[PDB]
Amino acid sequence: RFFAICGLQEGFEPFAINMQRPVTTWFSKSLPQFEPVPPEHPHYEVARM
Amino acid sequence: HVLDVGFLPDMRAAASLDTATFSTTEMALALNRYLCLAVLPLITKCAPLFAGTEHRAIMVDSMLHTVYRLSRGRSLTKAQRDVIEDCLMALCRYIRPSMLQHLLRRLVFDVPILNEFAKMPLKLLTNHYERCWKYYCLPTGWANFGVTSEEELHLTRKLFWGIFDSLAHKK
Amino acid sequence: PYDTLTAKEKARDREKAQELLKFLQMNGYAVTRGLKDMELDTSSIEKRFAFGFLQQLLRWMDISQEFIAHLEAVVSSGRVEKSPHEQEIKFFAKILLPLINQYFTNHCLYFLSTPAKVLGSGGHASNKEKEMITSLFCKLAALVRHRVSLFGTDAPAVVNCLHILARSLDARTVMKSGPEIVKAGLRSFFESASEDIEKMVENLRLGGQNLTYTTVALLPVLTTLFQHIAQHQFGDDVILDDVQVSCYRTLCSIYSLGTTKNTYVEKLRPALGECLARLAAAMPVAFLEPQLNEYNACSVYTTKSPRERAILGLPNSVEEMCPDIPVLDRLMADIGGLAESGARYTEMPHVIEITLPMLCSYLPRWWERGPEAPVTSDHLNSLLGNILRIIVNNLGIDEATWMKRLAVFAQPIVSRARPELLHSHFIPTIGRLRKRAGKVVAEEEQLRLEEAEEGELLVRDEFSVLCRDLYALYPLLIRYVDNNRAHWLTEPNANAEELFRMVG
Repeated sequence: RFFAICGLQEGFEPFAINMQRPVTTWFSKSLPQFEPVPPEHPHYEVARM
Repeated sequence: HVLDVGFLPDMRAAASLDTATFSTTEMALALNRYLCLAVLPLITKCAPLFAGTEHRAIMVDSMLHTVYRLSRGRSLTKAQRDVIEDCLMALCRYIRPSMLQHLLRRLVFDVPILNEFAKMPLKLLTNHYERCWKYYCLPTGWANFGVTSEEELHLTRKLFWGIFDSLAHKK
Repeated sequence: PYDTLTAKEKARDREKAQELLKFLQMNGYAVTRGLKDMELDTSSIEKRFAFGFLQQLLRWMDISQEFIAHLEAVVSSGRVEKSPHEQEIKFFAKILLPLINQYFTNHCLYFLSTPAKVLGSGGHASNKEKEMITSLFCKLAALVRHRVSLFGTDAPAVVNCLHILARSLDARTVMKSGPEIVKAGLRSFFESASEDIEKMVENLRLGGQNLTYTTVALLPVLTTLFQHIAQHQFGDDVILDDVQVSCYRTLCSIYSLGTTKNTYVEKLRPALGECLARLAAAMPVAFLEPQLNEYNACSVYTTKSPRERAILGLPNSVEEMCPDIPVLDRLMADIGGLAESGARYTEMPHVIEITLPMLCSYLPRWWERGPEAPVTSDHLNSLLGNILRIIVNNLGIDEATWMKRLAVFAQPIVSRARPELLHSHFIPTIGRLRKRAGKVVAEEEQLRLEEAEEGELLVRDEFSVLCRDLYALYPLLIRYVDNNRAHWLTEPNANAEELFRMVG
């Protein structure tokens, strides 16, 4: 609906101008999963003894 | 270091006219107090030394022992450089130095009080600051200040020009 | 202090109170002291950080205005020795005039905001505060009067106060109930001001210096009062209070000022024109369209009753009350004839500084807000072409310095599509401007490379004229080229290309 009123007059290009395959996206899922504790975490320090 | 020097002045170096013999601490004030003015490290948190701050404030307002304007000139600038650095950390430690200013609105020694009570709100404007009962008693301090400045021996154009309080942060 | 004690002391007091409360449960131990009502005194309505001080300062000038009355007699014929009895309030007024300046310069948002629509962080003001603000405006009328040199050289300071005070009004809730007479009192002060200017033109016709108060105190503050009521788009309470009859009297008198011509009225016209533009948008009655008065629903005739209009001394022909205010169609033909003739600067005509700024701020208030809108949209585009025609017609004047005022006034007029306007006015004038620009630089470029000091100062004056013209035409089009840039890019236009080359 645009890139004619603005955009192309300046030096710019569409994000996926040359892409035969449509861009696949990654989103945030609200499923609570189990993942290993990250090192240097601000809290919850774990030390193996 | 500041914790140790905090108790060095014992009640404004005992400002009451008791001895007046060893005033060398006032002479040494030009070297120890000047060091604190070169840094502003007490900004973040963990400042339980408000007693030392009150002692420094009362030292400026009480110099009966070997009074000297030139020697005390550093102390006047010492308070100004400290209030502009850190604030909004407490309320009791601020009302007490201003309690004399709130009660005595015509004292000639209130100059170190009125500038600190005005510069600090100017640099804050209640932004990232939480009000308390201290904010409730500030209109009373301004109400008596205006009447005293007008009715009680209307001040000269020089000193009254510095009495131009902000009185901001309405509600 | 009693308000910020330590945690240990507070805990002891709470423990003592709880322990005492347990012991008084038996034998019916209870002490009660106090006599007050919680209906009103319990809430913060007793003192909202300023309530306890408003009448403290309102009565402060009440006695101050009483003392300066003696000072007025002191400066009238002497024999009072300046009355030094109460100079404490005089010195206080000198030190509190900044307080009544910086207070509302940043807290005005709280005053204007209605409780139903919050503007900012805190804007929920009580109705009493809004009513009390009007009293300050009412007290402001007595603050300064025809005697302006009585208090000394504080006039620029005090006039700044009413400027902020006029911008801290409501005019909606205060007119619903309470003492609405104070607002009419301010209008009655304008009626007194209306009598002042009506006397001023009488001195002007005679061809004095006793009425310089109006142009320095009220005229600067009357303008912003009408701008504030127009910026807020409040609408009524300017004619529903039956005070616009004084506004009508000013319109006729100020127009009789325009039809006159003398060297004395030189600096009054730019100030009078600005107020007229402010009053034009403020008036909710079409002063230039008597025919639309049938579907008025807001005119003075249909306020209460035709009898209520004849008691004050005005016939039923309210639309014909103005003696010199023709229908806007005649005015459009009047300016159009002037545009066709191509008149010179303020030498021959004087219409530019009096009345064309008036309907310039009046037409937008009704062209796309009244009938035939979601009255004359085409005439609005026609006026924009006409007003731009009188600027190019005056190119070449060494000293006119009224282009800059005109361009700012016609800023909202540019909101007209008018596709043919680009080829009608903008292109021919910018073409003439380009030729003028090229001629002067050609007179400077080759001449410098062809005594030297004689011609060095010659080009300075010519370039100043071009810059004044350039800064008078560009603001008119800078708000037009971006409006239609989207349309010009989607559909290429040959004429739009020519404008780019001329400006380029």
